[PDB]
Amino acid sequence: GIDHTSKQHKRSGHRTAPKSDNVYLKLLVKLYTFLARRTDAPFNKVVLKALFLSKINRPPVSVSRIARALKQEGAANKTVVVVGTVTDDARIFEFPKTTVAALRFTAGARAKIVKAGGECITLDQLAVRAPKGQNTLILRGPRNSREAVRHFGMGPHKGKAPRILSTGRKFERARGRRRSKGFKV
Amino acid sequence: WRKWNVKVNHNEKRYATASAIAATAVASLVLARGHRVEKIPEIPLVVSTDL
Amino acid sequence: YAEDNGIVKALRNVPGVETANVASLNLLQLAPGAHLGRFVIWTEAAFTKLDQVWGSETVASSKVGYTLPSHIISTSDVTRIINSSEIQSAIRPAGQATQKRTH
Amino acid sequence: SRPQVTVHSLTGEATANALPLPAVFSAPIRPDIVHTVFTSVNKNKRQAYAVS
Amino acid sequence: AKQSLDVSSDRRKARKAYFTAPSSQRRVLLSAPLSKELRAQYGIKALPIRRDDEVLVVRGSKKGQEGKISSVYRLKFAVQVDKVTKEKVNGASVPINLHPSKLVITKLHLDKDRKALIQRKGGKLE
Amino acid sequence: PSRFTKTRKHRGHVSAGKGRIGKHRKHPGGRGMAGGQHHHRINMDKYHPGYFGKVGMRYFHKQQAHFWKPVLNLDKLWTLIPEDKRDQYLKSASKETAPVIDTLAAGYGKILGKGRIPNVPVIVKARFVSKLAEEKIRAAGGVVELIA
RNA sequence: UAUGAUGCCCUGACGAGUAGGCAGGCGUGGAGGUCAGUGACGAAGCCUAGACCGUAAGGUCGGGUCGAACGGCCUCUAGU
RNA sequence: UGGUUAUAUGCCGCCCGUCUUGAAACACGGACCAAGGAGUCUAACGUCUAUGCGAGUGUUUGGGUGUAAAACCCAUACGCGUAAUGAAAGUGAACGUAGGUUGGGGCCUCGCAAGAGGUGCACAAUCGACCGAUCCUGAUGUCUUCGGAUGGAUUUGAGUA
RNA sequence: AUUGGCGAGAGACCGAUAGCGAACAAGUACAGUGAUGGAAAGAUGAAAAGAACUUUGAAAAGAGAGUGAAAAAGUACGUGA
Repeated sequence: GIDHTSKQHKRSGHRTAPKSDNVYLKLLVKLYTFLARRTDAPFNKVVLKALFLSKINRPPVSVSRIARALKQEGAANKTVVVVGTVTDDARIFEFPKTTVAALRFTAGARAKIVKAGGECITLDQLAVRAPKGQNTLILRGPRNSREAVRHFGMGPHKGKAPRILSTGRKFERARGRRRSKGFKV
Repeated sequence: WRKWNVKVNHNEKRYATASAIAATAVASLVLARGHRVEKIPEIPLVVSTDL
Repeated sequence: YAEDNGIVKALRNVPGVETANVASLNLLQLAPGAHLGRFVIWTEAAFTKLDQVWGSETVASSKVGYTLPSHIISTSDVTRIINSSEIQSAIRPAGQATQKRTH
Repeated sequence: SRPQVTVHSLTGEATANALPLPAVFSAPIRPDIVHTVFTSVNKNKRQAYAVS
Repeated sequence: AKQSLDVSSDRRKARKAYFTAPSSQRRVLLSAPLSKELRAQYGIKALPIRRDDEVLVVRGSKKGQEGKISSVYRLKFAVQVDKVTKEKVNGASVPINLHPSKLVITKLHLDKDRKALIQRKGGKLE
Repeated sequence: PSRFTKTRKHRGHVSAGKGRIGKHRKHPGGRGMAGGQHHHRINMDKYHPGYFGKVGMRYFHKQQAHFWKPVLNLDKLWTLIPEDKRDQYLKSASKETAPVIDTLAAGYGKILGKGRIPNVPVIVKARFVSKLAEEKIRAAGGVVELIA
């Protein structure tokens, strides 16, 4: 008859295994569980968390943000790591030489990075080249700039894009949106 | 008007045909689906063109 | 086969055997019941034409806008990557497999 | 360095002619994608059934 | 495998075309094979049955009894050989129905249409 | 599908997921959008601000062909050049070999400026530009030609 | 080498519950693969204060009746 | 010995289902048995997952083909997306290593370690900058009423960054 | 374009309280002045070989005998809850 201070049998809320049945991703998880358990360095327990993450929480990371992180001072020799895809960006033209490691590289990013003299690295080869993650970075793409995240928190006076199908005039710009028609907001 | 037929993305259909062709390589998978090929020559088995 | 010259009529009566062009390669014939693996008896012309059809780094595509899928991992063996040279230098020394019961 | 599969003649008798693997066999073997695509591709032959 | 779009592998259609075939095709469904002696004699595997052939049984509880047909009984898909009988307990004799695909023909009954029928199918007759 | 559905897990329970007290019934709040200015006003105010009332000038017989105007930032503007020619054109940035870009045949009705094209002078052919756009193209050295 | 790493093992805390939510499994009719599965030297079904397994849905067997088809597993599906 | 089952004895145990604050009810259904028998399918969508590509994406309206109602391939357009804002005419996103500061995973350097310092993605807060609208300012020139440069404002958008 | 007519081909359809109201002499039998309403009802056995004959009884049937692999298959017929 124990007094309950907190909730009983509460799942921790994180993931301990990816829900995906990609067998090769189960091999990368099976590698980084070993490396997280035994190398006891911080860089390894972060990539293990990142392989657990879903599709939404793995946003694609453009090659231009890689160019920013390399223009960032001191990182000009590091090997940038992106768990998740790395997509092309035509807006940069100059691009440095250093090495990028990721899960998936879109064909534009492969041609671009190999074109500048870099190297696309699947994460097992980085585990070979860096067990403790020597001299590395991690980038993360923008999570809450989705389409859907524009719509959360919708209420009065909060300004978060009401859920609507067809826009323009005549579709929710009447009473409730302007001062002249009844009230505003 | 039940949804009888089902679309697949074309590239994912191509992905599955590529993976299946890659699966008719090394004969662990081949012996995993019946296929009494316990004594065959080296796999994949390529007969000459006269057939 | 690659180039049909009466082969399909030859094998279409003997039961269980299904023929295919390299241009077709149906998924329903290559993984029945969604189980990978078939006993595929290629022919030589079909093998070189397979090289033409599905592309590589050498020839380009033969399907408009296509290249092969890519690996997210270089080597399908894991323990070879675990053991080989570099990782065991960074690994702390192991424990027992199953722990001693204390108390 | 492809594994060089030897062409075989019709009476056994492995001909010494060797041919490279065409790198379609180095494609990733994903059993789950083959599974899901087999489900949705195997559905595409159904005739409709209905009560009056 | 079925190649034409004219004939149906539907099971209901086959049994419906069988059990309700009219008698004119029931002369064709009741074909019977020939003996080895006759296909060395005439050079043909099977013919439709007729009431005066001399025939021999190759399957069943009458295996080995030979005889002449009395009558072909096309309602019951049957053929009543005269020698094959089953006596009833009140002393009578009742002909046992046989199916003519299980028989073997020994001696035919050629008139014209059996003659021309053999001529149409590769005859070499005597 | 239906082997995975939750009524297949709800067999045996009397209310089948719908409670005993407020029974699952036909349409307890009316059909459809009914009552938006009434008992559902608290759903039309918040999550739908603006649904009731007229606003604009009515526009009889609109055609979207009169409004076909797909924009294009200055910062794409090189996908319109073929990529194998692109390195030829970025190298040796000079006049008399300035590239010609037709925005129209690519389907771009108006150029908009967004920022920092490279410094290669490029002839750009378009229907409409903005004030910041032609100034950046002119600062790069190339010119703009209005076509129709 | 010789077996499952969605395993094996150690430690601790805790375990009522209608409406309701979620997860893990059992069962039914049909589809693909598979066990070169069972089967008229007797399938399936039916009866059985006979026996074994699982916490339970359920499974398995022995006996009697019976007379033709049917089951396990990886998957699909619903008029379950 | 043990299991099952019937009977015996001690103690306990009111008919289930349902509305209901409350049922064993003098509340309602139920004599019994078998078989049937109730949150499905679709159009359009929200959140979250899984997959493929990814500044793109969607072969399947249609054509080529065929071991032919499957499979395989494909040119066009077209849908959504990459650009917002206004009633509309229209206009339309880098002052500045696409900014400042604070807090930030990780990385690097020193340190035996503890800690010190640099760098700081995602994300939060906040100050600014840019785009559209509105209210103003309104110059060089002017088809002499046009044109709007510049600079602002407790304004404003479902924006850029 | 086509749930009608004719002639075809097929199904991850239903399997006889389902599928059309109708797998059978089904718009049938029957009800109703009438317009109209509108059922139920499949399977002995491979083959009727569907029980010669004896005996009790007024007879139906019984009990033997017999058929048939089997009448715990006898037309009140597959199994039979």
